[PDB]
Amino acid sequence: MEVTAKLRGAAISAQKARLVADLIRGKSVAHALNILNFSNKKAAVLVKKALESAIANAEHNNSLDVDDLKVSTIYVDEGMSLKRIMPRAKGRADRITKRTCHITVKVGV
Amino acid sequence: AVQQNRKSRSRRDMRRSHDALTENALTVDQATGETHRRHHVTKDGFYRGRQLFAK
Amino acid sequence: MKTLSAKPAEVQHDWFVVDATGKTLGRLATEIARRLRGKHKTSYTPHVDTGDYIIVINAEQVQVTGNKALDKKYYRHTEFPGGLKETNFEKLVAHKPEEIFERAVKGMLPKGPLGYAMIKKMKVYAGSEHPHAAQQPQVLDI
Amino acid sequence: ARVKRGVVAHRRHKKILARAKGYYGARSRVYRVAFQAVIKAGQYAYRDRRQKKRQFRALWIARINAGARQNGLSYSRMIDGLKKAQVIIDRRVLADIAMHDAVAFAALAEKAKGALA
Amino acid sequence: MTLRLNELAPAEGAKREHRRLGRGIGSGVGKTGGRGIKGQKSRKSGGVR
Amino acid sequence: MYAVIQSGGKQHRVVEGETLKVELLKAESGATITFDDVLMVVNGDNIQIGAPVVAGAKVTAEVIGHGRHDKIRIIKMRRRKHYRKQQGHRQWFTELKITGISG
RNA sequence: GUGAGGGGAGUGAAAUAGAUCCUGAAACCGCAUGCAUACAAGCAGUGGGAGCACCUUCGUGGUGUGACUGCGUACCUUUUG
RNA sequence: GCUAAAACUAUGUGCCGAAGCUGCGGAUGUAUACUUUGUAUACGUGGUAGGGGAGCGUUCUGUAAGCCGAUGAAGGUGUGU
Ligand SMILES: [Mg+2]
Ligand SMILES: [Mg+2]
Ligand SMILES: [Mg+2]
Ligand SMILES: [Mg+2]
Ligand SMILES: [Mg+2]
Ligand SMILES: [Mg+2]
Ligand SMILES: [Mg+2]
Ligand SMILES: [Mg+2]
Ligand SMILES: [Mg+2]
Ligand SMILES: [Mg+2]
Ligand SMILES: [Mg+2]
Ligand SMILES: [Mg+2]
Ligand SMILES: [Mg+2]
Ligand SMILES: [Mg+2]
Repeated sequence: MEVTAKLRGAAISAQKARLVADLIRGKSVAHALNILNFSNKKAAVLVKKALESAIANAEHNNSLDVDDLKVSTIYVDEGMSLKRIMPRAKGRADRITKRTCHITVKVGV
Repeated sequence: AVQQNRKSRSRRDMRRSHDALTENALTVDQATGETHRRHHVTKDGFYRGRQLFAK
Repeated sequence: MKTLSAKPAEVQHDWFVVDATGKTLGRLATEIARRLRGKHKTSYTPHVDTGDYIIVINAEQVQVTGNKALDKKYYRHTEFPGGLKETNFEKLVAHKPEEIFERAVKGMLPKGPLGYAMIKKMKVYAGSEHPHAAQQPQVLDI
Repeated sequence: ARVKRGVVAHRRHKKILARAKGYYGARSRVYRVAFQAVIKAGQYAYRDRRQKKRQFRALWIARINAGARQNGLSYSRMIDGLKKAQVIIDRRVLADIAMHDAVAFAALAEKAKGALA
Repeated sequence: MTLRLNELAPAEGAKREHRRLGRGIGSGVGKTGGRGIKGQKSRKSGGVR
Repeated sequence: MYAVIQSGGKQHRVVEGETLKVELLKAESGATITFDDVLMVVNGDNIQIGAPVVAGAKVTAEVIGHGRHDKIRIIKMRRRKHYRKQQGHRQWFTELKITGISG
């Protein structure tokens, strides 16, 4: 029923990517692509890459037409975060966490 | 100043409930027949019957 | 389990008319609150509203005993630093009897959503005529 | 003979957390709050098992009073008459009849009034 | 099946379980361990000659 | 058509063909029990208020079986006093089926 | 993007055994379904309780939510408290 | 909110009112009587610091060259009792 596509290691936090992922949930593939092409967010290119991968998989493996496809489900999961040390004033040090997220997109119909 | 207690996830989501994004104004061009931002020049160089970067 | 509660969908409310000319405020208010909460019916339940609708006629003709016509004072306070308004019973019943009856009945009713729903079933009119003629209210003694 | 505290502690925590399903916030996730919540719920149940009888008796008395005043009497006078008429029906059945069977309650009130005279 | 290694038991009253302090509320010993509230006798090595 | 019977130190309003639960009784399953102490009998409009007891009225029923209710937890605790305890309880009951209210 | 990553095919008893590789829990974070929630004030529960949605050994039954209502100011130490 | 009171003085009938007493069911400690002698009987069963009694789980050793187990053990996760 659902053709899936996963993108792991997006080098961006999940909180910043969910804002973009909420825009295309439930729309058609053409409308979603048009929305993602003319946006200025950073996670937009990653979501667009994942959506194009899902559509290509649906076309090749399952042999589904592209005009009937729509964004059925989409979500973002947390990933491994890198830990670094930042020197503060008066000899103190803080811990910085570079966050990463995975994107999952399933197109249906 | 710093908080005296934790902030529950309910209040956090209630505050974040105003962080929704919005779509842009995209229209179909009359000449090229391609989707483009309204009042903006198409990526190929065409706008309002005129063509920039003549090739 | 045998003790049953009133179904809110099966409760019926009937309209009554009470004339308030030359009656004491306290006794009339207690009777109105009692008949408005629903203590007179055998299917009374504390968590369901089973009262009746009460329409008060001739609201400005209510009377109080003793010297309470000039000594009974009503206070309200706006949360501004100096907003303590005080009025007398005479002027208040002269220009707003509905506030008098609403205060008297709300003071004797429960405090909560059920009390807010019960207080809406009471209508107060200064004149001798009421617009709720379509519901066919029955005259009540007191 | 080294003993590890994993299995039994996990099982105790799991039982305590399962006994507190449906609570709000950390009362359903954190063990430290769930334990206190379960203890407080137990105490409240112990107290309400006593309060319930008083609540239901008050309800029965109110319904019987409503019925008696409908039949032209009071609760005190009707109870006194029923005690003088050698009737030993409790307040539960009286309230049930007053709510359901009007003519039976009218007959009971008539008998009580006749016994009072 | 009598007179086996799993059929022998001591006489009644010969064996007892030793007291363990500080193992909960229901154990009876409790939190302090039978020493009471703070004092010289409540500390470790608490006792006069 | 209903009756008022006494059982287990309490009073019940019974109608013919009804299943109820009363206190634990020593009567074995499958046996019949006849209450000869009826407080009130209502035949719709014929009202018999037997103040001490309705003379000549009996209610016959059958014993379905015996059982126990669900578990109830009793918890006692005294704050900052180092005292708490727990207990369980399951109350016994006997199931009766009203067969006849002849009388 | 000749990248990372993923979907097919194939090996394998097993690929949510794919090299961040036995089993793989909790705190923490998403998605979907069911119910409740935008005129009513507080240790967030407890005793009652209408309705709604799926199950059925079709009930004076089960599983979730639960408007309305009486009562109710966390835990441990130290203290006369 | 209350004025021949819903205030005060005296008196009489009723009623409400607690975990008090009684009604039914169940559990436990002590003491006596019984004709296997474990069912009755009476008194009891709030409790910190404390003293006494009885038990539930985990690891290892003998019983154990025994018993269960790929027709699925240990562990994890729900349900019923
Ligand atoms: Mg002690
Ligand atoms: Mg001291
Ligand atoms: Mg000492
Ligand atoms: Mg309002
Ligand atoms: Mg509302
Ligand atoms: Mg509840
Ligand atoms: Mg200390
Ligand atoms: Mg009582
Ligand atoms: Mg006692
Ligand atoms: Mg004791
Ligand atoms: Mg061994
Ligand atoms: Mg062994
Ligand atoms: Mg298996
Ligand atoms: Mg082992």
